[PDB]
Amino acid sequence: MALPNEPYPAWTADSQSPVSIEQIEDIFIDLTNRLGFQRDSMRNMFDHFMVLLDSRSSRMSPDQALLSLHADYIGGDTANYKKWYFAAQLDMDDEIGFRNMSLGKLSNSLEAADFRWKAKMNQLSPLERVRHIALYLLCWGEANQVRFTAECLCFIYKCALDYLDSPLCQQRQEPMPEGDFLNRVITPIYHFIRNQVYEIVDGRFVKRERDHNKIVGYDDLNQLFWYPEGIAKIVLEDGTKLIELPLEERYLRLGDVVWDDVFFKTYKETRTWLHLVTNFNRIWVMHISIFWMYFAYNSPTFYTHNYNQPLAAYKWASCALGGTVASLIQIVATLCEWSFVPRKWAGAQHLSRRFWFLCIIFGINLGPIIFVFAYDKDYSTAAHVVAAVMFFVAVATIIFFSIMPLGGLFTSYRRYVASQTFTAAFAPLHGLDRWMSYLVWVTVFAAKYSESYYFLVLSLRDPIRILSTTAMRCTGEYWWGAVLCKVQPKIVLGLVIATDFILFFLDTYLWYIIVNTIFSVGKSFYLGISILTPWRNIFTRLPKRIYSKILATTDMEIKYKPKVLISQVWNAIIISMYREHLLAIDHVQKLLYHQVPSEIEGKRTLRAPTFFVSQDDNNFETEFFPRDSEAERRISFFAQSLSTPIPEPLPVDNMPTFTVLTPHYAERILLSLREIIRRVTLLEYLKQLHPVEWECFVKDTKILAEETAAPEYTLRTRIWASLRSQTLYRTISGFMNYSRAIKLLYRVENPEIVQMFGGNAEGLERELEKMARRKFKFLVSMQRLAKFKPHELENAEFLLRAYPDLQIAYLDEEPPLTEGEEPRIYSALIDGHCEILDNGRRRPKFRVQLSGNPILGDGKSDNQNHALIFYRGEYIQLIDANQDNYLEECLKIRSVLAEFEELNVEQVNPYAPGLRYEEQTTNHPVAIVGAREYIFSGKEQTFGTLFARTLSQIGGKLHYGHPDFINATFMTTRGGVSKAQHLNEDIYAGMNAMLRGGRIKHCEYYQCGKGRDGMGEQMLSREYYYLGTQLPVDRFLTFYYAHPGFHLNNLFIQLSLQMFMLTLVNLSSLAHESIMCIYDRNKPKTDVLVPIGCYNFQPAVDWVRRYTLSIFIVFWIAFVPIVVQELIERGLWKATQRFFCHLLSLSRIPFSILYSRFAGSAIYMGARSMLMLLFGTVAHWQAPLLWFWASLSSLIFAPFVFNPHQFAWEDFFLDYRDYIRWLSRGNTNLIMAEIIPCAIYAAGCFIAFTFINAQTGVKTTDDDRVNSVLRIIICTLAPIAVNLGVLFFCMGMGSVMAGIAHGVAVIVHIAFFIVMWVLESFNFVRMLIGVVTCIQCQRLIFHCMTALMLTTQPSRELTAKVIELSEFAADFVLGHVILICQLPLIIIPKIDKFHSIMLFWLKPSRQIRPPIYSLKQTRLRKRMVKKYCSLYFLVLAIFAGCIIGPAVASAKIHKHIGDSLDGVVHNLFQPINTTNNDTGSQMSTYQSH
Ligand SMILES: CCCCCCCCCCC(CCCCCCCCCC)(CO[C@@H]1O[C@H](CO)[C@@H](O[C@H]2O[C@H](CO)[C@@H](O)[C@H](O)[C@H]2O)[C@H](O)[C@H]1O)CO[C@@H]1O[C@H](CO)[C@@H](O[C@H]2O[C@H](CO)[C@@H](O)[C@H](O)[C@H]2O)[C@H](O)[C@H]1O
Ligand SMILES: CCCCCCCCCCC(CCCCCCCCCC)(CO[C@@H]1O[C@H](CO)[C@@H](O[C@H]2O[C@H](CO)[C@@H](O)[C@H](O)[C@H]2O)[C@H](O)[C@H]1O)CO[C@@H]1O[C@H](CO)[C@@H](O[C@H]2O[C@H](CO)[C@@H](O)[C@H](O)[C@H]2O)[C@H](O)[C@H]1O
Ligand SMILES: CCCCCCCC/C=C\CCCCCCCC(=O)O[C@@H](COC(=O)CCCCCCCCCCCCCCC)COP(=O)([O-])OCC[N+](C)(C)C
Ligand SMILES: CC(C)[C@@H](C)/C=C/[C@@H](C)[C@H]1CC[C@H]2C3=CC=C4C[C@@H](O)CC[C@]4(C)[C@H]3CC[C@]12C
Ligand SMILES: CC(C)[C@@H](C)/C=C/[C@@H](C)[C@H]1CC[C@H]2C3=CC=C4C[C@@H](O)CC[C@]4(C)[C@H]3CC[C@]12C
Ligand SMILES: CC(C)[C@@H](C)/C=C/[C@@H](C)[C@H]1CC[C@H]2C3=CC=C4C[C@@H](O)CC[C@]4(C)[C@H]3CC[C@]12C
Ligand SMILES: CC(C)[C@@H](C)/C=C/[C@@H](C)[C@H]1CC[C@H]2C3=CC=C4C[C@@H](O)CC[C@]4(C)[C@H]3CC[C@]12C
Ligand SMILES: CC(C)[C@@H](C)/C=C/[C@@H](C)[C@H]1CC[C@H]2C3=CC=C4C[C@@H](O)CC[C@]4(C)[C@H]3CC[C@]12C
Ligand SMILES: CC(C)[C@@H](C)/C=C/[C@@H](C)[C@H]1CC[C@H]2C3=CC=C4C[C@@H](O)CC[C@]4(C)[C@H]3CC[C@]12C
Ligand SMILES: CC(C)[C@@H](C)/C=C/[C@@H](C)[C@H]1CC[C@H]2C3=CC=C4C[C@@H](O)CC[C@]4(C)[C@H]3CC[C@]12C
Ligand SMILES: CC(C)[C@@H](C)/C=C/[C@@H](C)[C@H]1CC[C@H]2C3=CC=C4C[C@@H](O)CC[C@]4(C)[C@H]3CC[C@]12C
Ligand SMILES: CC(C)[C@@H](C)/C=C/[C@@H](C)[C@H]1CC[C@H]2C3=CC=C4C[C@@H](O)CC[C@]4(C)[C@H]3CC[C@]12C
Ligand SMILES: CC(C)[C@@H](C)/C=C/[C@@H](C)[C@H]1CC[C@H]2C3=CC=C4C[C@@H](O)CC[C@]4(C)[C@H]3CC[C@]12C
Ligand SMILES: CC(C)[C@@H](C)/C=C/[C@@H](C)[C@H]1CC[C@H]2C3=CC=C4C[C@@H](O)CC[C@]4(C)[C@H]3CC[C@]12C
Ligand SMILES: *[C@@H]1O[C@H](CO)[C@@H](O[C@@H]2O[C@H](CO)[C@@H](O)[C@H](O)[C@H]2NC(C)=O)[C@H](O)[C@H]1NC(C)=O
Repeated sequence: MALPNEPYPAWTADSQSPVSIEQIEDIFIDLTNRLGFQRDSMRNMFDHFMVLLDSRSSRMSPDQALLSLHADYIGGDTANYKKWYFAAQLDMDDEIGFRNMSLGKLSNSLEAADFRWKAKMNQLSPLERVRHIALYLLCWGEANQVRFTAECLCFIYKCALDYLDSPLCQQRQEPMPEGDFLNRVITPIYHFIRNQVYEIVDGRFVKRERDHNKIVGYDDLNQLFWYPEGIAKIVLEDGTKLIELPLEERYLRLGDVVWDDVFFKTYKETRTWLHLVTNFNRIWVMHISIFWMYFAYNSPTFYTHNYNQPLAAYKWASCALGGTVASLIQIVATLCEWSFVPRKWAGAQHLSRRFWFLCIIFGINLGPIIFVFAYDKDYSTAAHVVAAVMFFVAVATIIFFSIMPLGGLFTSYRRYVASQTFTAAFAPLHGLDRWMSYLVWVTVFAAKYSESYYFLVLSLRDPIRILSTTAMRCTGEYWWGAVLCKVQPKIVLGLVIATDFILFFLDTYLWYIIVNTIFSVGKSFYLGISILTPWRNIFTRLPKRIYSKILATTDMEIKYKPKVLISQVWNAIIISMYREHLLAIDHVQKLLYHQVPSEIEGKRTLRAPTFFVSQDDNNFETEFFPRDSEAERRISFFAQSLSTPIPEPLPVDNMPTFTVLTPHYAERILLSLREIIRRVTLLEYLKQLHPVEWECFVKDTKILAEETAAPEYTLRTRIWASLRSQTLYRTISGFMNYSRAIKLLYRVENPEIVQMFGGNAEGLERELEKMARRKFKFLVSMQRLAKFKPHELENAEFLLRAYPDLQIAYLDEEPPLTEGEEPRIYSALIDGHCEILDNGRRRPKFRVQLSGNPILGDGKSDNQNHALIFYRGEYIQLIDANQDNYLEECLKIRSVLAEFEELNVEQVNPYAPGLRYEEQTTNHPVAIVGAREYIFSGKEQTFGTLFARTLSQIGGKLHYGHPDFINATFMTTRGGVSKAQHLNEDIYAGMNAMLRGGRIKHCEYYQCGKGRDGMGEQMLSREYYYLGTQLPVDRFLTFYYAHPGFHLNNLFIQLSLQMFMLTLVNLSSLAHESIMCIYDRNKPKTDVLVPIGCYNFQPAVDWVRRYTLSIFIVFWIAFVPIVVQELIERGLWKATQRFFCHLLSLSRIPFSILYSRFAGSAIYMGARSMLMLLFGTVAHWQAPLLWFWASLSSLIFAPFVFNPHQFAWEDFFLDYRDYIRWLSRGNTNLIMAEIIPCAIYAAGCFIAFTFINAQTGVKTTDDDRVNSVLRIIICTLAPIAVNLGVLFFCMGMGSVMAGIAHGVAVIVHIAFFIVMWVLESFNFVRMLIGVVTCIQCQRLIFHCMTALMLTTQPSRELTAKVIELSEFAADFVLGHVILICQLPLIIIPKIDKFHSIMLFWLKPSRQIRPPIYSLKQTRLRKRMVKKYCSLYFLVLAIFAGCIIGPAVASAKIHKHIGDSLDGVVHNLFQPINTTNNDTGSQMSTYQSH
């Protein structure tokens, strides 16, 4: 009688409740009779409302519970309905944008409408507030896809409310037919969404094939209701408009709207780089425009005439062109953005106004610069002062354009591109959070710009002066003379600057990591965590930290002895670990709190485990739990997390209700005996993996078996094996520790309740379970429970008997009501307490009909949305089906729900006339609280973990993921779990929540567990557009460098490696042919260069040292946050494992598949770069080039060094056998992406080739020009021509007739590698650049050919064949070189065992059973392993012979092949006996040609 039995005791048992359940029920019933809601959906939402009303009034008064629920749903500043109303109903979106900007920089009007709205809300009676929330929930509970479009539902709510309040409805006598709201209103909107993606093909539904710019999605549908212009587009069937009807007559005609003639695309996606320019224009302005000024200032030789350090007016006016560059990036950004947006919507007339202001600013920068340059008398103060002034106009332009957001440019004079309410409403940072965001980004760019000047630019001052002034003394080609080879130093310079332009971008990410690592270690030190202390200090203080931070002991109870309560909670944790078979009996006893007889007889005493004492008493080093154990992990994280700031909890009865929502489609529920016991079966594979867990399991099995002394025993092995594998049972069993934790806390903190029962221990467990049923709900969404196979159906029924309180929501098809129509779909809810019908299926508690099949998109989010109407409580924890939790973490739930900042706060009237928006303290609610996750059994994955504390403080966390909790009333009123309209990562998934004003938090003291499993389409999303062009700079820099700046960093690293190869092949080609001066160290600029006539290119060659260091640091800096994170928690040695797991990540898979899986990914590019790297080292050797050898050897030889059983003799040559069988058997967006980049690379190699044959420094005349351009044509087209020539034999004449053509292509391609080698007169260095050029030239030839035939018909299939013969030889020759490289190590005896020991010693040593072959097949194995062994040794004898052939052919004293040709073919073979050292004391005949 002292403990109420009613379902909602905090409301019903309180006498201060303004309205009873009877009145609240009559309101829900009246609304259903009036608007035709489903009766079963009304019962669901009536139950949902009462739980919200009972979880709220659990911690406040019932009057404040109803008032705060009305504010959060209808009329508060946190209500999405108030935001939509002030934007779409009152045209006040621009006023909201003005005050957002004014409030963001802090640490008839809008104000009159706000005061008028608060006074209308304040006069509502409690019954009117119930009717408002009930109407919204009833509309929300039958929306089922309009839940994804929040603002479409606000419009439907207002149409329904206006109709409801009218005499047209109050005077109506008959009720609306049941299901009328869904049939007439919701279903047509669903049919629009479905017909955008699906088509009817003779009766079924199959996806349409359309680009994403033809599909009107959820966002394009939602945004119509953001503006009064959009609502003015809603048109009825008869032709009229919806807004032409009185307010109360519009709901009744929402079924006559032709939604196809209304909805339209609001944001079209385009080419990826067009979005990067607009969305991240502030990133390009600073790097691109500061780079210009850095290099214009440090390159006086580009504007000095007849090179003279004076005449500074030219130096200042040349830097001042960085303001013209910044003003031009903004023009291009505005032009790109003008193509994403429809031309008459939401703004975009302000886009044309902005373009003209940016054209004025750009003219102001350009104009006076033209005056300075073109009106100078070759020290004119009329131009020396202009140049100085225009340098600061340039600087001020750069600062303005890289600070101020693009969308908020010139908006002070529809002024915004998108509505502010829903797109530009980010929560500002205040106080210490704000100053840390400033300090991070000031430090990142003060350190970046400081050392990018001294190391990237000042080091280049002499290379720029030298390479831009020297002219080569070459002879050149026959076709153009010496006009291309005398500008080679300038071509080398232009490539060097372009390579340093990309290093300018890699530099910023280098400093983002360095600064964030220091700030994430100084934050831990300041917060007191500061983990360098031994674990003895962490564990000794644990007993006191359990009393404070877990036990809610702020003295409601009368000061019980703390040791009693800690023991009751510490022991339950350990017993939980012991029943999980993680602790042995000798471990547990040393860890428990033990009752001991007192000094006084007939008494008991509590004493702490030595674990809490022996750590302090370090005389001994006993083991309480095993090394590297899971109990070692969980206890060490538990004690470590309780050393951090944790909010103090509420009593359990004051706790909010929450829900765990889990989507399930096809995952395994339980392991069945078939798949555990029948190359090693599952059950015996687990014993090998979890040995000590199993023996403790059987040891308990022995006790249980001998207790009864099998169906009981066969189950506990299915359960034991399921709890070690990724199953749904393991997740459900792990997250029912919330029910166990809530019961334990309720019992430990309420001794009076327990003592009240006093021996009625069975009746107490009813009381503890009644409370845990009230505060925790587990909801699993089983999408296909209606189509479960009987073994799966039996698995699900086992869940509902082990856990009666678990609820399962499922889709329930139903025959069509009339023949030749669509089946009816329902959402149904069952649980363990449901009556079990005759057919073995439980009768559903609720059964709500949908408009149609809800699964229209990418799966998970549609599943979560159908089951979302059955969630209860204030918070939802999203959970994935392959997770699990622990009791010691589930004990911290009351302090994780306190991160939403609604539990221990005062309640004020949200409609009080005194307050103004600016002084309200609840304007930005916490939307998401994220938590750490443990992966049991990547760069950015563990980048975020170390930075998560700093990124959450400065607003940089946008994670709508699976391990985290959400504010249910905030999120479900604003679109829900996701959008279901695209393989988006969850790293940036809740930014709709952040765009709409919610904050996203991160707690470091909670950690669940989860099992493991190009730019992307993320860059084309509108959320990047809204975030990029509207965030303030400090918060834009955190947004860019967290997710998208990481993906661009990877791209820039690759581009920087391909531009170094093009630069190196030209810088080594220039150093090979030049006599370079002795590089005197510590010498002035105009000092004497020792060999008179030399080239001073040693400074330019040393640039390779500096670039190599830069890209070496850039590689190894991505590991610093990885090592520091593990070094600071594990402490000494586990950093090494994560360092090597990260580094290594970067039967026997055959070469036929392993090579083909990485051929177009790393092998092809890395084999072309290795040829270019090979030329670089032989042409001019430098030590730093070794790192590019190691980094390219690994890139190619990684997949073939970790393949198990790759390196043994016998299996090696059998893999070659199937490799050969694989070879024979089997019978403007493209141009601007990889066609021009492919031509530039061929041109850059062509320049390097022709210069190395330019005879630099040979005393020649006009007829000593070589025709090295012809050598390219002869060695590029001729192998292609003969590839086509044989295909005309096949048509003139299917493996024998094809392998002859396949064999011919290999022969000719190798033959012309030999033809080039002799055209260069047997010069190995000149051949390498010759062959590289031809490979790149054929790639360009096919690349333009492929796009030409893939935008005649008989050749449209022929061209794809000649492209393939040359392609085939590329695979044949490249494949063997990988194989031939395996030769020196297979001949090492005992290499397979030697290699495979570390293949399993460093990793867990998984064992595959050694195969046993027939003694008849073995005789065939011996033959065939020695059959193709004699072929691999012969292809190696042909590949080798092609190398020692021309190499030995140097014994050709006779002058050179073809001494008597004349004309376009004279000197087709490079001359010899020519010494290109024309430097020295000789000063006559300066003219080498
Ligand atoms: C060596 C390294 C280089 C140093 C960089 C030097 C550049 C200096 C930038 C100065 C700066 C960025 C600071 C962030 C540092 C990040 C550095 C990263 C470097 C980038 C590579 C600080 O901005 C000022 O800082 C003040 C202090 O916090 C604060 O003033 C407040 O507190 C005072 C005290 O209580 C108090 O007196 C005062 O009343 C308060 O108002 C305000 O934020 C602001 O006045 C400017 O930021 C911009 O300021 C704009 C108007 O404010 C702001 O509004 C603009 O955009 C909106 C949309 O259209 C819209 O509002 C408008 O269109 C437009 O007006 C922008 O949103 C914002 O982005
Ligand atoms: C103000 C900003 C300035 C910043 C500096 C800008 C430098 C950026 C240059 C990058 C660039 C321009 C080259 C020059 C073009 C002409 C310009 C005129 C030149 C002067 C006259 C060439 O660089 C790219 O780099 C790739 C990596 O090396 C490489 O791809 C090669 O390596 C791979 C792994 O090794 C491997 O797949 C394979 O070996 C190759 O594919 C190619 O070389 C090339 O695609 C183009 O970048 C690319 O553009 C793509 C679509 O726009 C974009 O793809 C996205 O959209 C696609 C649509 O459907 C979609 O299909 C993609 O899924 C999607 O991801 C790429 O993300 C982006 O990379
Ligand atoms: C000692 C002297 C050595 C020189 C030997 C030279 C003799 C060679 C003689 C003949 C071989 C020439 C055949 C290829 C000709 C056509 C080129 C071609 O098809 O490119 C293709 C790949 O193919 C390559 O990239 C070739 C790479 C070089 C490997 C060949 C030599 C390997 C030796 C060096 C090994 C490392 C050396 C380091 C030290 C060992 C490009 O295909 P794709 O464009 O990526 O297709 C993508 C699909 N898409 C278009 C739709 C996107
Ligand atoms: C970053 C952009 C906006 C502009 C400011 C960059 C300017 C750089 C390239 C140039 C312009 C003014 C230069 C100037 C400032 C101070 C002097 C001292 C003088 O004895 C030698 C040159 C030296 C050391 C240079 C350093 C680099 C500067 C700062
Ligand atoms: C990738 C970018 C940075 C490349 C294309 C730019 C290179 C420019 C900045 C550099 C490379 C070589 C330089 C070049 C070398 C010498 C000459 C001749 C002189 O009478 C005027 C300056 C002039 C014409 C300059 C102009 C600027 C040049 C062209
Ligand atoms: C990134 C750096 C390396 C590049 C962009 C530097 C570019 C500037 C320094 C160079 C490139 C083109 C040059 C430009 C082209 C032609 C003229 C006219 C001549 O009578 C004097 C030099 C003068 C006036 C120079 C001025 C300086 C310029 C603008
Ligand atoms: C938004 C950015 C683009 C705005 C604020 C511009 C910042 C520039 C002007 C400022 C920020 C940091 C400054 C930087 C830091 C330290 C020195 C070292 C000195 O030997 C050369 C100039 C140099 C390298 C200056 C150049 C000017 C810089 C680069
Ligand atoms: C990379 C290639 C495509 C570039 C360098 C080719 C340029 C050639 C085709 C063009 C550019 C300017 C022309 C030109 C300038 C100087 C040369 C060398 C001289 O003795 C005869 C005239 C001659 C031959 C002519 C004809 C062809 C030239 C050299
Ligand atoms: C990114 C790389 C691939 C591209 C940009 C390389 C560009 C450099 C090599 C090329 C592009 C424009 C060229 C440039 C334009 C015209 C003149 C002709 C002559 O008077 C000197 C060489 C000079 C000055 C050359 C030097 C080399 C340049 C600068
Ligand atoms: C005026 C110059 C100095 C400033 C604006 C810099 C311009 C370059 C660095 C930037 C601005 C515009 C960019 C450009 C616009 C659109 C795409 C198409 C895509 O398929 C390849 C990359 C590409 C072609 C990129 C390449 C890099 C560009 C050309
Ligand atoms: C001020 C800007 C415009 C100047 C300095 C820089 C231009 C660079 C960034 C742009 C222009 C030309 C581009 C270039 C042309 C061809 C090569 C090799 C190809 O296989 C991949 C793309 C790649 C690697 C890209 C890299 C980025 C480049 C080099
Ligand atoms: C990576 C590739 C794309 C870069 C390096 C090549 C750029 C070529 C197209 C550019 C850079 C150097 C230029 C070259 C340098 C000097 C002049 C002399 C003039 O009388 C004719 C044009 C001519 C001969 C031009 C022709 C075009 C060239 C060769
Ligand atoms: C792998 C096979 C196909 C190798 C052996 C092919 C070799 C032939 C195709 C190539 C290799 C080098 C070539 C050889 C080098 C230089 C000369 C001198 C010239 O005045 C006539 C052609 C001649 C004599 C050619 C003939 C064809 C040869 C011999
Ligand atoms: C196994 C095969 C692929 C090996 C042996 C091929 C070797 C050929 C291609 C190599 C080795 C010896 C070379 C040979 C020896 C000397 C002469 C000089 C001149 O008179 C023409 C080229 C010529 C004839 C070259 C051509 C290329 C040859 C013939
Ligand atoms: C190219 O020829 C010049 C001139 O014969 C050589 O220059 C000599 O280099 C040595 C090396 O220190 C100096 O001691 C001599 O004083 C230089 N001679 C003159 C006249 O300056 C140069 O070494 C040669 N380069 C080669 C052979 O690679």
